[PDB]
Amino acid sequence: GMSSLPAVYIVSSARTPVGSFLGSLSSLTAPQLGAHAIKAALAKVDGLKPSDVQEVFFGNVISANVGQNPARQCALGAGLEESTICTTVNKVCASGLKAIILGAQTIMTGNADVVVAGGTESMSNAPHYLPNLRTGAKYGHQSLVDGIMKDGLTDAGKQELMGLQAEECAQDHGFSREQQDEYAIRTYEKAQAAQKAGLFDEEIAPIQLPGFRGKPDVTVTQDEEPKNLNPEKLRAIKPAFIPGSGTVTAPNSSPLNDGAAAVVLVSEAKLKELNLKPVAKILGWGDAAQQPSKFTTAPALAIPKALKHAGVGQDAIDAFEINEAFSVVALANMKLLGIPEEKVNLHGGAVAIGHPIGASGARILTTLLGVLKAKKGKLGCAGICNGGGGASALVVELL
Amino acid sequence: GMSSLPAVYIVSSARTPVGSFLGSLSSLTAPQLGAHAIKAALAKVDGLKPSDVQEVFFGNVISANVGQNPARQCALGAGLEESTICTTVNKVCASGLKAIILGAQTIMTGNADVVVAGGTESMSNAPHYLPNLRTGAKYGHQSLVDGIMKDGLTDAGKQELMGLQAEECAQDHGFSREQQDEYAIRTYEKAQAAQKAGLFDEEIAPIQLPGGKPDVTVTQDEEPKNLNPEKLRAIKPAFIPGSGTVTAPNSSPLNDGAAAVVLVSEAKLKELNLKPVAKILGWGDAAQQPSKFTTAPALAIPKALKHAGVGQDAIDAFEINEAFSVVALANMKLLGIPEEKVNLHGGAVAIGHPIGASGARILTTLLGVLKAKKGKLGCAGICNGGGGASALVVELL
Amino acid sequence: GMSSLPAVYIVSSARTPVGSFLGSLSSLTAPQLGAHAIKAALAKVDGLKPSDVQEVFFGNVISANVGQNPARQCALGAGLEESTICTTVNKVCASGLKAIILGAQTIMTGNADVVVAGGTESMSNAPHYLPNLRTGAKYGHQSLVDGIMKDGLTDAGKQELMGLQAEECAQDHGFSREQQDEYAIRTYEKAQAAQKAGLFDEEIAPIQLPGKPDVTVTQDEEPKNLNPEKLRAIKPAFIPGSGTVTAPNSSPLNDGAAAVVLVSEAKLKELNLKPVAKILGWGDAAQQPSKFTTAPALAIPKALKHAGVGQDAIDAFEINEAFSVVALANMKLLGIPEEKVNLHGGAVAIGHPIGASGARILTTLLGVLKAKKGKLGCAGICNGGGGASALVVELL
Amino acid sequence: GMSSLPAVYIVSSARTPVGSFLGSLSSLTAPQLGAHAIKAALAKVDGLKPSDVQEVFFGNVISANVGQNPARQCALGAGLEESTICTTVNKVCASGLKAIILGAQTIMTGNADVVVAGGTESMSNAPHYLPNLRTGAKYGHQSLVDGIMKDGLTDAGKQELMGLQAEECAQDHGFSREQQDEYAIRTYEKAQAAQKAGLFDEEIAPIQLPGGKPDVTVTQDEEPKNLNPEKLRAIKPAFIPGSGTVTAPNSSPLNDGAAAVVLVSEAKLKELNLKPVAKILGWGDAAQQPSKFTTAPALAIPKALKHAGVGQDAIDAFEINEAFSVVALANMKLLGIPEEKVNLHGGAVAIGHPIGASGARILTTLLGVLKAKKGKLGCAGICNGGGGASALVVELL
Ligand SMILES: CC(=O)SCCNC(=O)CCNC(=O)[C@H](O)C(C)(C)COP(=O)(O)OP(=O)(O)OC[C@H]1O[C@@H](n2cnc3c(N)ncnc32)[C@H](O)[C@@H]1OP(=O)(O)O
Ligand SMILES: CC(C)(COP(=O)(O)OP(=O)(O)OC[C@H]1O[C@@H](n2cnc3c(N)ncnc32)[C@H](O)[C@@H]1OP(=O)(O)O)[C@@H](O)C(=O)NCCC(=O)NCCS
Ligand SMILES: CC(C)(COP(=O)(O)OP(=O)(O)OC[C@H]1O[C@@H](n2cnc3c(N)ncnc32)[C@H](O)[C@@H]1OP(=O)(O)O)[C@@H](O)C(=O)NCCC(=O)NCCS
Ligand SMILES: CC(C)(COP(=O)(O)OP(=O)(O)OC[C@H]1O[C@@H](n2cnc3c(N)ncnc32)[C@H](O)[C@@H]1OP(=O)(O)O)[C@@H](O)C(=O)NCCC(=O)NCCS
Ligand SMILES: [Cl-]
Ligand SMILES: [Cl-]
Ligand SMILES: [Cl-]
Ligand SMILES: [Cl-]
Ligand SMILES: [K+]
Ligand SMILES: [K+]
Ligand SMILES: [K+]
Ligand SMILES: [K+]
Ligand SMILES: [K+]
Ligand SMILES: [K+]
Ligand SMILES: [K+]
Ligand SMILES: [K+]
Ligand SMILES: [K+]
Ligand SMILES: [K+]
Ligand SMILES: [K+]
Ligand SMILES: [K+]
Repeated sequence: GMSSLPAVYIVSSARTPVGSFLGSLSSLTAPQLGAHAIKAALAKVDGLKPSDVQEVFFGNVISANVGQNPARQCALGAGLEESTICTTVNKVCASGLKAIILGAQTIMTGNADVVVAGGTESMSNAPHYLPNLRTGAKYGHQSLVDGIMKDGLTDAGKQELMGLQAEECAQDHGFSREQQDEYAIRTYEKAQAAQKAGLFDEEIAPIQLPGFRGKPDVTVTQDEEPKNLNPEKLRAIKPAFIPGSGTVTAPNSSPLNDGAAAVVLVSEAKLKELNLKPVAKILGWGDAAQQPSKFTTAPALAIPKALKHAGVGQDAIDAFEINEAFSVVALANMKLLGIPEEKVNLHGGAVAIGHPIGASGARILTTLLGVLKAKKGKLGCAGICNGGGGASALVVELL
Repeated sequence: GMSSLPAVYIVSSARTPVGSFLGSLSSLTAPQLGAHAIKAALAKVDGLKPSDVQEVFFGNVISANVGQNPARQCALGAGLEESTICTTVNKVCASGLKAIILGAQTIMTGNADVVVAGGTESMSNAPHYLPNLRTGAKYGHQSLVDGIMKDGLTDAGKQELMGLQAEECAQDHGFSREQQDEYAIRTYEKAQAAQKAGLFDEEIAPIQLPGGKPDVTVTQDEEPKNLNPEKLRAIKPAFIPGSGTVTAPNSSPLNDGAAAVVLVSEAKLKELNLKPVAKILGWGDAAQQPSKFTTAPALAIPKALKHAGVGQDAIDAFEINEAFSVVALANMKLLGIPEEKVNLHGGAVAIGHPIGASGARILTTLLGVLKAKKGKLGCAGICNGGGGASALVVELL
Repeated sequence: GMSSLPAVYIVSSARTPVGSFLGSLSSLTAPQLGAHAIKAALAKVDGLKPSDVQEVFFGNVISANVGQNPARQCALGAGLEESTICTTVNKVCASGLKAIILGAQTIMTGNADVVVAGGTESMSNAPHYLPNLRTGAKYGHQSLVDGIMKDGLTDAGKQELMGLQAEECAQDHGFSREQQDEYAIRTYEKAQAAQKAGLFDEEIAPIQLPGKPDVTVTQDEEPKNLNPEKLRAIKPAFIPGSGTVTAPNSSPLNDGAAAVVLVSEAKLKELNLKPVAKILGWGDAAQQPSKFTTAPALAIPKALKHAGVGQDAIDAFEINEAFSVVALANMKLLGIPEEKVNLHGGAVAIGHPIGASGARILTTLLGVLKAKKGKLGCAGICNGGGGASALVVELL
Repeated sequence: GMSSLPAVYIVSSARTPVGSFLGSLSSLTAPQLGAHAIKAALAKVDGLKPSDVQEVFFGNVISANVGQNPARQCALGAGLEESTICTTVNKVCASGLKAIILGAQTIMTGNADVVVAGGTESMSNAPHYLPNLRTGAKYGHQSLVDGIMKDGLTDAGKQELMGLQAEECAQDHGFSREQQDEYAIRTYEKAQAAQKAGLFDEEIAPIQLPGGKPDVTVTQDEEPKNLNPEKLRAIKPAFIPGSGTVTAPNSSPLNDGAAAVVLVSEAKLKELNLKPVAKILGWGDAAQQPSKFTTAPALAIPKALKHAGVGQDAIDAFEINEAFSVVALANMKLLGIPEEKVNLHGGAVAIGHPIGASGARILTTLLGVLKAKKGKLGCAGICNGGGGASALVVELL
């Protein structure tokens, strides 16, 4: 259903390394990470200046203490002009991909010719909340609310952590502790393999952290999590969400993480005016939702909807990015859609790379473009579930 | 601009009363206020069921402790289906209007036929933050950050409150304390006049609060009755001691509230034979230096008029959001818009400013002004911290 | 065995009004209340200058955010000389009486001739704690600890509120909810009758809160709250459904301070002071922590034996009412008839500023002795953790 | 003097290692440290059982979050009977010594024959405070108060940290940065020499910390090893930038630790045929202007000596607590006490200053100094914030 509308081209993309929780990038705020990703993306487009960017959509979930309009801070921090229109987007884990859809639509309705879209998250710098200080609590202990748990990882209706709802997925779709563990080992191995072959080198923009008080500078170059794989330890670890007989574990779940990613989108007209070389074309997209506790399999709706919107058959896709909120999320959506694992997350997924929730929808699209390049594919599809019951998906053609 | 693209119709709108800070609505969360507006807006459309809504865009600025995806909680709380696509939008004070823009665009690209959009804010329930508990602070007094100040009212680059940058507006454009106060008095008078004549009755959906106390219905905006002109002219300034021109009476307050609009495509309007209230003619976002956000509407409003193919003179009524009295004064001066065409039922200085909601709140009020004043063409413009503004042009049908 | 040691004389006493939680006195800090009672107590001794006070012992339980040495701030706030030796004492609810014992001992060992002792508590201004901020806590909800609950009202071992162990007392010694309610009503009425008769007027030093208009606080805030039928119908407070302990038949949370002025035999003679009373003896005792409620049944006999005074020769007792059941159980255990217990009401009706109550009941006891024309009094007060303190006095 | 009061004997003492701030003992609470010291001190008395202890006085300054009656928790944690009378004492840094004085007095008035006294502090586990949650604060950032700073280290009248009032001491009595620095190096050298010679082995009760982690034993004080004379003389001042003379290396640190003594009457000493370690000869408290607390020992020490019937020249060893290097220098100047008789095994600048315990810690160390150096008469003095000091004189038997 998109072919009757103006075309939207990706002319570049970039991402930070993904840092572990309280880890390599924990000194940087979410706008600093997003600015880094936006600046790096634009630096790759010869013939396009940062001052050409008219509008920004940037995902961010746990915005507490980030300050006014995280997307605007990202844009100005990146060196974009003060004239740039900036909107922050929250569709929990789908934020980064919905931001890109919104950027594409803004080109399609004629209101921009150059848009930067993506997402950022600093889970390390998510604060705690004191909820009752204005009116007071006269007597009794109080709770300091962990903002990650409250605004990122707990389903609002059932007050269940995403991890507990992944257990519901395992039960609904018949995936044992062992199948999830072997999936996680495989995705770590793919991430380590791509890392070692240099296959993330182009998409990653290393971060230089200036030393303080004479201390040496630090360059963060690679994702922090992939090296953590220890197969023997992973198979023996205790469950994370259901004691004893739980199947979901910290090793086979996505971690908490810091990172950002950005894509640069241009209209057909701007591509011709500036004689730009496009990397990919956006073919279509789809959002879908169902029962909140079944958010884990919402991609099974979004992906067919995105393929239909793009006019592409599922069998024509050369590579899928199915975001690994949990290992069981990938396994269940592959099962429901009949997609073989050999076509899914070819450079590993968020279980091994990390899951900065506001950035991951854009992070996986950046990685998808690198997969299509390295594996000489043409058609890709990215899908990512989000807490609350939804998912977003997008189809790209590598040019 | 927009005339080459599919039409988008507003088939209804609704808003909560605007409650004062820690006031009439402080017991309700932002999604409870949002659900209330959404539900009330859909109840007005004869022939459209809540299950027909496909997608929601809802503004919300200070989202700390609201929980996962405020917009999704608004939608589910309103009785929408679990299949509904929900996104929360933050463009600070322009959030509720940008949400409506994104909703219109989603109809225009063919991805939805029925969209609900608007915004909500519970400033009363914004928490305080403890920023460094994960890594620890070994020794020394720490600080608890007020979420309203940090994420709502402080410009990130300068670390200045909006009211301090409103003083910049008064100096840049030469508006005295007296000019700002008399503006504020006039907009309170217009709000009180509209209240007494029942002109907000249609747009407001009253809220029923279960009582240890009797049961309370909140039917009115809480702020308009506070006008005391003698006290207003005598009060000390709020942001610069001694020489300041900006005061709490001539500034917008902190407030709680939500507002929603229902958007449909041309095909859906015809399939269901729905009666549209208005048509969206065009919109425009603009931005400039962050500390000059006060006059970004002087950019966004011409841009939206150009997108709509409408001349500024053909507009029958404007809503220029009153972040501060000086904001309305400065944009009227720069654009050459007479005050006789501006905020005809009062603005946010008198009505309240729940920041994530106000962009949609002013559009709901504009539709009422157009009907009451027998206007056809309306334009709403709202500035936002960080240097931005958003504006929207509508035609009353 | 005090008859062979130096005699200790009470030449005066004074207390603040006792304010309700977050109530009449909640704008004052604990040292501000303490300073008020100290200065007022000294104002009644003609011929004793505040600069004559050599040493201070002052009780205080929830000292968090009060600042360095609450007792020293009380002394300096009251106008005492910077040469004054100042120690803060925490024996939970017994702090104000143990402080008086320690002051009397410092007279007896010859290290001072003029001592001020007593207690203060501002439960209103007790803070909340954030315990793991130094090392940090990486992921998960944390707790803000109510300092009243943590440092004042919870037994350290069993980790249970005092009210829950008051339920133990009701069970162990067999006192129904009805009996506890009937005792609460009797002590409220006595407090109201002493109040209406002006019998608290001399011991209370009214507090002036400057504004816009000034506010004078003259009376205890709690006694008036009595509502017999509402009291008899309220749900329990520590065990839902079957509980016998309620907020109306328990002590409240309160703010207040109290002070007494002690001198030696020699100083009394030197400046020709008129003593109000003489300390005859004291006793501290302790037993099982959850049984703290009947620890005064050990400390009251110990104090009487130390004073060389029989239990039946006592004209009035102050048995502190941590809960109504505490007074009933100690009356039952010691064979004390209620007719000579808390004749102007007790903490259930007057309030329980925990660091001050040990001195508050002694000041009230001295007033009961004058009004009822008695000579011998004994004050006993239990404290969380399992202990109790008691003191025997003779009205001169 | 105390010649007219009954005799009070010390039959044993013991202390924990002194751990650094957030250091080797940071996992232990104040009552766990106190109970450890009490239990070890009683273990040294052959013929006295723990069930024989009748009353405890225990110092503790920053008692926030420690729970009801820290002294009672120390006593029960040590295995004392539930019949033990327990009182917690706060005279700031003098707490541990005022506690011993009160325990002696309770023996002297006949109310006990066996008393345990001392003090404890876990500065590592002092919390932060939220001061106005009960009443609320409607709008604006709030402050968390560090309990160490508020309840341990700030003069209440002037709101000055102790280290700032230490500079006053340096200016009042004319001690330069260099003199304070050379003093600190000397006391670190003395602490290290005592350590290596095992002179602390008797007084210290090592602490066993369980780990599937391997178990760790803390046997030494953590601070003495930190001496770096080069860094010390070049470090920047800690309380007055630029011109200041007081530094972190020449000040006492923040620390954890506890210490205890066991006291008996003459009758109980005879009944049980106990060999006493020492006899308490006298004591004295004194106080002056709060900001001049650094020199309050110069009143308390002569007062204690007069109470004990001992001339100053008769004393074989003094413990003058090193709240700061300048504090020991000033008191040696005022009293004419040569340094050759002061803190012979080092002081709190090198050993640590767990403030609620230091008053008892220096008496434990003093008894070791008297034995090691063939002395008979010793005097400990310790100042406290607020203007006070406490001092006590003992005879080694
Ligand atoms: C909206 C959406 O997208 S839905 C999903 C959104 N995101 C989420 O829900 C986040 C899910 N993940 C989480 O909540 C957190 O990462 C948690 C709770 C699972 C982590 O729990 P933790 O116990 O703190 O994880 P942790 O990193 O400490 O690992 C625990 C153990 O597993 C070990 N381990 C971790 N990863 C591996 C690995 N690949 N291989 C072997 N061992 C591993 C660790 O070494 C550790 O062992 P140890 O502590 O005994 O030394
Ligand atoms: C301005 C602000 C700080 C209010 O501060 P405040 O001191 O708490 O304001 P108050 O409501 O207490 O009003 C103060 C006084 O003015 C009086 N007052 C308020 N409105 C009045 C009116 N219309 N007429 C006469 N008097 C009025 C009040 O009665 C009060 O009197 P008092 O001192 O005797 O109590 C706060 O509302 C604010 O920050 N507004 C800006 C919000 C914002 O920036 N939004 C984003 C914009 S881009
Ligand atoms: C027991 C305790 C938790 C009370 O909690 P609380 O319910 O908040 O106390 P309140 O004053 O609010 O009482 C609540 C109700 O009781 C009523 N009430 C209280 N005292 C009353 C009285 N004398 N007569 C009639 N009604 C009374 C109140 O009117 C109120 O009614 P409401 O439900 O309409 O509000 C608290 O006061 C406490 O812990 N006291 C013990 C203190 C202590 O342990 N000290 C140390 C002992 S060792
Ligand atoms: C003085 C005080 C503020 C310490 O400040 P601090 O800077 O946080 O402590 P530090 O350990 O970091 O010391 C600062 C520097 O001096 C170094 N240092 C400490 N002891 C040293 C020593 N003996 N030799 C050489 N260097 C030393 C430290 O290694 C550190 O060096 P760095 O800058 O390279 O890290 C704190 O300990 C204090 O307030 N003490 C007074 C306690 C008190 O008042 N008690 C009551 C008295 S009445
Ligand atoms: Cl959703
Ligand atoms: Cl902006
Ligand atoms: Cl006890
Ligand atoms: Cl003092
Ligand atoms: K470029
Ligand atoms: K690169
Ligand atoms: K993992
Ligand atoms: K309807
Ligand atoms: K209506
Ligand atoms: K106003
Ligand atoms: K007098
Ligand atoms: K009086
Ligand atoms: K009561
Ligand atoms: K023994
Ligand atoms: K030893
Ligand atoms: K030091």
